[PDB]
Amino acid sequence: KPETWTSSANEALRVSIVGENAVQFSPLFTYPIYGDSEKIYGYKDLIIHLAFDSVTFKPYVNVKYSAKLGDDNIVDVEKKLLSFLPKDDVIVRDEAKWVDCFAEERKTHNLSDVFEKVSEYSLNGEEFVVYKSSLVDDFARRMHRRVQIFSLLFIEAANYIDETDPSWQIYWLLNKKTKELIGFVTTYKYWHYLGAKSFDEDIDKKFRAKISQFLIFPPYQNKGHGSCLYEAIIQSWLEDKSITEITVEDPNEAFDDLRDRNDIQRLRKLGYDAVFQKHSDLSDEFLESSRKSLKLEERQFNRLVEMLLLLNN
Amino acid sequence: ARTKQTARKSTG
Amino acid sequence: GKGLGKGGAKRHRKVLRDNIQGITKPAIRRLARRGGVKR
Amino acid sequence: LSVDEEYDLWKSNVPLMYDFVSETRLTWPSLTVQWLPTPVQELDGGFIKQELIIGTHTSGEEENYLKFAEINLPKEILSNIRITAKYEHEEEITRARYMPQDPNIVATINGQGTTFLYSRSEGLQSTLKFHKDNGYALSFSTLVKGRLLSGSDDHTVALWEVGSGGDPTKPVRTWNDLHSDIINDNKWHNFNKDLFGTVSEDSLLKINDVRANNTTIDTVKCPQPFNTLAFSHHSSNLLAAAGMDSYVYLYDLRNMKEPLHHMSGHEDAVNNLEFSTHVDGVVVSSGSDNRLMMWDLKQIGAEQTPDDAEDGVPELIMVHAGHRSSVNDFDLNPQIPWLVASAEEENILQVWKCSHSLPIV
Ligand SMILES: CC(C)(COP(=O)(O)OP(=O)(O)OC[C@H]1O[C@@H](n2cnc3c(N)ncnc32)[C@H](O)[C@@H]1OP(=O)(O)O)[C@@H](O)C(=O)NCCC(=O)NCCS
Repeated sequence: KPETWTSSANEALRVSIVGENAVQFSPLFTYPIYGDSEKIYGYKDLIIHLAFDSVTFKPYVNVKYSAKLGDDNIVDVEKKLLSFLPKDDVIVRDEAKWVDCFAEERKTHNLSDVFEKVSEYSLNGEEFVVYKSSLVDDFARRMHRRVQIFSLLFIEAANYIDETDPSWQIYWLLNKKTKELIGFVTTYKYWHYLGAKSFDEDIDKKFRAKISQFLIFPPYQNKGHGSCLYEAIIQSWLEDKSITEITVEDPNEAFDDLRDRNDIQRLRKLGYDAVFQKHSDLSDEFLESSRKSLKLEERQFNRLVEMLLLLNN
Repeated sequence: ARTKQTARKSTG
Repeated sequence: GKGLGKGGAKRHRKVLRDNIQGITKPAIRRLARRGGVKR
Repeated sequence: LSVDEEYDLWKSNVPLMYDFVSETRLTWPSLTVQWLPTPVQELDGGFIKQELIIGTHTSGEEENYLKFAEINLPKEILSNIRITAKYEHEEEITRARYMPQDPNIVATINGQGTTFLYSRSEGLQSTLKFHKDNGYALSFSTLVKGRLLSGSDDHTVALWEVGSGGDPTKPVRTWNDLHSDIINDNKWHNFNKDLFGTVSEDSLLKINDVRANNTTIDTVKCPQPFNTLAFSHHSSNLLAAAGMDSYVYLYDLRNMKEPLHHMSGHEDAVNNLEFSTHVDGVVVSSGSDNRLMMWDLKQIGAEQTPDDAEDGVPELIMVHAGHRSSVNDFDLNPQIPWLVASAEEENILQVWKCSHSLPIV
């Protein structure tokens, strides 16, 4: 059976998050690491462990196989994988050395006193807190380099972001008790030019804020975190007077629905559902004012209004 | 930092 | 790629057209941005 | 693609992208292009007329001329070219600009840094000698008649007054201390009659005040040098600069520590920059990549679909790919919005207007 020496990289790559239990799962994407076909040829019974501490996300790598073709031109799978993880921060093959290293790290591990807290919430009787950091900080850089491979494995077309760009801002979702990282969101901000009058009036600079990479690690998905995390961010942006709009880079259908749900019930809660589906006779300047008040992107805004117009016609 | 060109006439 | 987190390549190149058509307004807008010199 | 392969491709799409395009071969290449503020007038034959100032560059084979060109455009732009005036010039014309307050007067500068005052009706009037080497920088205040600012490869900048009597052949003021390398460009501000900007090969961008002893108010280090800068005609705080690294930067005058943004699209150095006088937020750029690009600052950071993001950043409105060599100069017509004149190295001047179907128009 010589075809057993070709593996689906999505199957070979075993991703684990180890807290109390080692939770294992598969990547959605491997192509930016192992090529467009997502196949690996030359290794028999190939296994690729990529594991992380559930708290410090200290990455561990260990490649296993029963046989490997000797000849070159075949891929060094470990070398390839490590080139996407932080240099000299990955423990290779030695599980116990890896456990030692992160056992020692949990002692000094506290995001809760280096990052600015954003908000706090409760899910299924557990308390979660949301933190925010820049990417120039050394400790934020330590964590982000550790977790960013998850962007590649689970978000299509994702790329590694420029940690030297000060306009990067990362949001961190921790489990308050256990200190475990549930997800992270990379966000950016672009100058928003509002025309000569506004620009010349407010010397205070204005930005469109943008959600770029929005990741809840697979073990914690489908429990309401994304909605709570999306909601926390939007809220803190609603309180930021420098932010004018909320924008999203290339969202998938899942985030499409998540955004639509949460945006929809914000409008209902502010009573715009009733304002729009019961009062056609609105000035265009009320529509602008509403949108600006809501800080919604223009096309998203129109979708929601039309969606409200038809839902209670 | 512009690089001034060498000029040429018209081929007709 | 200023502030891009999803500017990498997609898994595959799509073979089906989300809009076959002659010319329309956003087709002109897309044409202009391409400078009228794409394929 | 080859540049000729690409040109035929561009030409096959001209009817869709442009309301109008005309192409003209020049005996000699021009290094400068400016529309005159001659008012739109319809002529017999259903044409409207506009005027254009262009120059020559012969590299010494023939004599050089300051030329005045009549452009006859289709009435529906709201069709050939014709040289109605031709004045001899000392050396190549690196820049030629008309005085905003008196369009009978055209200032030029040549490849030895000599500055000239020409009259349309009488010809060469004055010679303004100070800079000792070639100069690309030449600017009239739109706010003080006759106030002229020139700049050279010899690191020097001169202020002249030409909109009165007296002798204008002597500079009112000069600076040897503003920059330590070639002066690439200088421009007057559009609201503050005392402000001007300089960009140099020394990777500095400077905001300056003519009234002050210590001239410079603001010094900015530039990624690589900027070749040009432009001020907004709508905002008194907004300016733009660009050069060797291909990006077009925006700055707020109230805080020059960091740029506001930079716009990506050009594949080589940017040589000319302009804000639209007609639409607040529109910037047009050109350079060595043989391209002109029109930008909309109000779309900076706007949400795109991923398919649109593939054609470029959201602030990019349009790319002009009609030229087959580096763009020497372009100008936006002040009477007919979106009408452009651009001139490339290989003796071609194009006159063009984008499609009305573009959302921005
Ligand atoms: C965000 C994410 C965590 C999901 O968060 P979410 O808010 O839970 O998303 P959903 O609304 O779709 O799912 C919740 C549903 O599961 C249900 N559910 C809740 N708890 C449950 C449980 N203990 N057991 C099973 N079902 C449960 C809920 O009832 C809810 O359904 P409902 O709306 O009918 O009430 C995740 O799906 C995600 O998007 N991860 C990011 C990965 C990615 O590809 N990102 C790219 C973006 S750039």
